[PDB]
Amino acid sequence: MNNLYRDLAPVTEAAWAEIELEAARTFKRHIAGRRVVDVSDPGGPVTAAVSTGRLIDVKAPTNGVIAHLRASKPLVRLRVPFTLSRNEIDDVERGSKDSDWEPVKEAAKKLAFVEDRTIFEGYSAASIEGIRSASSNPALTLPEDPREIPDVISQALSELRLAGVDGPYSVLLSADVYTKVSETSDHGYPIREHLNRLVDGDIIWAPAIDGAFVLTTRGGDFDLQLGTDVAIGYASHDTDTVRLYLQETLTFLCYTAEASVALSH
Amino acid sequence: MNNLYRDLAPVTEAAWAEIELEAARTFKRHIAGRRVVDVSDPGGPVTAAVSTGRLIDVKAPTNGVIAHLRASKPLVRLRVPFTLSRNEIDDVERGSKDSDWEPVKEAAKKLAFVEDRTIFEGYSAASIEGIRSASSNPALTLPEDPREIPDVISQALSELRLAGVDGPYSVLLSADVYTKVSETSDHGYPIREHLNRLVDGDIIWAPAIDGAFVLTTRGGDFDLQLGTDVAIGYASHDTDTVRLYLQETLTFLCYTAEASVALSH
Amino acid sequence: MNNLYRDLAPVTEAAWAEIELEAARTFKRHIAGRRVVDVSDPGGPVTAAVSTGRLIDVKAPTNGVIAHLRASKPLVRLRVPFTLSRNEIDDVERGSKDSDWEPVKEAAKKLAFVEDRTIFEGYSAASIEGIRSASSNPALTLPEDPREIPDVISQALSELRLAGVDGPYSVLLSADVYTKVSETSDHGYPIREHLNRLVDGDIIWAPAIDGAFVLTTRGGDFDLQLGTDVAIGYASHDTDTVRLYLQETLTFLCYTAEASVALSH
Repeated sequence: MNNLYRDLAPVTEAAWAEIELEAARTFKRHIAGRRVVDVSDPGGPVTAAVSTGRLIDVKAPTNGVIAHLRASKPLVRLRVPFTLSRNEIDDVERGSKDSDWEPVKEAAKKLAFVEDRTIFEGYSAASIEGIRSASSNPALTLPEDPREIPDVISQALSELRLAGVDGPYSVLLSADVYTKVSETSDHGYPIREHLNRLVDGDIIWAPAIDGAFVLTTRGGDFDLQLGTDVAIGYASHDTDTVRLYLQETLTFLCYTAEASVALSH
Repeated sequence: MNNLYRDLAPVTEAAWAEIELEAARTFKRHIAGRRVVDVSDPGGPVTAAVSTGRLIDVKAPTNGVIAHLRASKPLVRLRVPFTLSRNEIDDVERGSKDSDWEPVKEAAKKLAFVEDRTIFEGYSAASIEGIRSASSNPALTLPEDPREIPDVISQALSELRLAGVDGPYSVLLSADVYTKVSETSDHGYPIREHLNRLVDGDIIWAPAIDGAFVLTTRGGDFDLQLGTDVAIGYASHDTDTVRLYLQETLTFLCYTAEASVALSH
Repeated sequence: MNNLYRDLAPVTEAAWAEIELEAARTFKRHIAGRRVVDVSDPGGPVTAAVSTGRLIDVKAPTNGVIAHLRASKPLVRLRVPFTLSRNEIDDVERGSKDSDWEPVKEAAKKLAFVEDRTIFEGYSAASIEGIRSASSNPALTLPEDPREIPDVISQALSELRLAGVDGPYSVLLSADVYTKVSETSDHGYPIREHLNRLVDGDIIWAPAIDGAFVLTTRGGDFDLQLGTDVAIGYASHDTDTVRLYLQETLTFLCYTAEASVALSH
């Protein structure tokens, strides 16, 4: 067995298939970051750091010796525990199709939110700079009126053009901004369609982020490094409940500072 | 023979084909519910209940014995009798093509209305909770002005987005609401087209329901269980008329409470 | 895995084989009901109810609609927990052949007693009518003197003959009555042999029932429906003991009211 200790969990095979399906579905729906960044293959469990290729000056060991430390970025392992009713698990073999997988959905939504907020806003404790912090283009303010959203977005499209950047540009919106441009309409279309006319990429719902992000998806600018992708593991169990977790280990690198514009309220 | 006792009816083969065609056509046109919910294969005549996979605590038979009743949902058999003129039946072999099949059409419309109102509004006596009652998302009020319909509908699309739900969303409208958004026009399109721009699913005419319903059609959320699909059976006959019926047996299950928004006036 | 969670139990393979053998043996010995009634194949875990094929009038949904609920019988799941010493379990791999399986035997005897008392005396909370309650033939009183038992039994054989019933008749006795007709002797035979001469079926020891039952085993009159047969499942464990359970889910149907005579003291 492995670190998931999956065979020790009192979960049947059919219940496991339903839990895997629910977690994978809810996660994909709430991920916006993997649609725009380069996603590496999983390095594996032993992978601990990503080389940046830079060098750090250290106090010379002896006379005439020049020493340099190799710089690297550590992976962070992110774990979201959740708790399942054993009655709901037992219902699945009897043929129930409405078993309560709400904790699985909440854990997948929380893991997806962490991953997206780590990619776009950073996680300083894990030495990850967000796309918002690593952007060299000027930051823009989103207006109160949703009918004035496409104007400011177009100004962001000016900045990537002034930065000398090609590629399909894509706009990612926070859930508040996505709702505002979805529910306001002008001439038989919502403002989301007006945003769709400005770019050759995609208007992407990004419920974890704040503000908005416009960026190129030409490739090679944004890199998500995975040691291991999302997995479900077993912690402990009692007569009534099974404690499990969702787990993934990653770091994020931004190679190109001028490939994005961040917007705030 | 079977319970339809079809060979006992004084109905010719050509008349039977015309009656089957008329009933099937009028039924499909008036069904909205089967277009959005999962529809099972017919279980058969012996099928009486659907297992939910839950357990009900009962008074212990003896000391040290723990007993539980299996929970289930009963099927309901729905029968709509109708009456045909025997002269109209006899006209069909002579080559008439305008035989009065209005009672067949009224029976098919009434059966379709019952089935749709059972799926969406429930039938408490049959222990069926409607989609409106089983929805956990907040209920919305439809405005008087049809030009303000797409706004509220978009708010419903916000709620499924706040519920963490994917899939093609579909909007079902009552006949009053469908007529209101069909006959009012803005900038060369009716408001029904404005509703069509908001979703990747379908604006569906639902003449049996009240208000409106917005919901996902990703699958696995709404389940209609059929023991036997719609069939035409023979009751009795006299010199002038044949009494027949339309009959179907079903139950409805909603597994996912947050997959729908109900709207009312 | 399944709902038994059998691989989570700290029970070795040899100990499992001994426990299965002990439980199966003690159960068969104490079952009288399955020898006389029709026993269905196991429906499976999803099976929750048995259709009776009857209809229940419900308040009409709308005008001109006739509604009927399908009638059914719910299954009941019967669970008997028991507790095993872990030292006795560990003794089995070392080659012990006298490991204390008394709790397994007591659980199997209690499960068998419940099943037989449910078949013959009913379980009202599970909507099961016993054979004694569902019998339309008159009830008889068993005499105090065991030498007068065969007389009354013969009167019961008159009643099934007056009911117009064929087939091998079988007599089931309570443990008190079986002991009384076993230990009293007349002319070199116990009274049990005198009972054996009256029928072409079998004198059956039935320690769970009260009184006596005479009935035909021609088939199709008494039906035991099993969702799942007897299984051993794992609940929880500590350093000293393993808590397990015996479990079976069933209902009982009597189709033929005149196929039996019940006797009481």
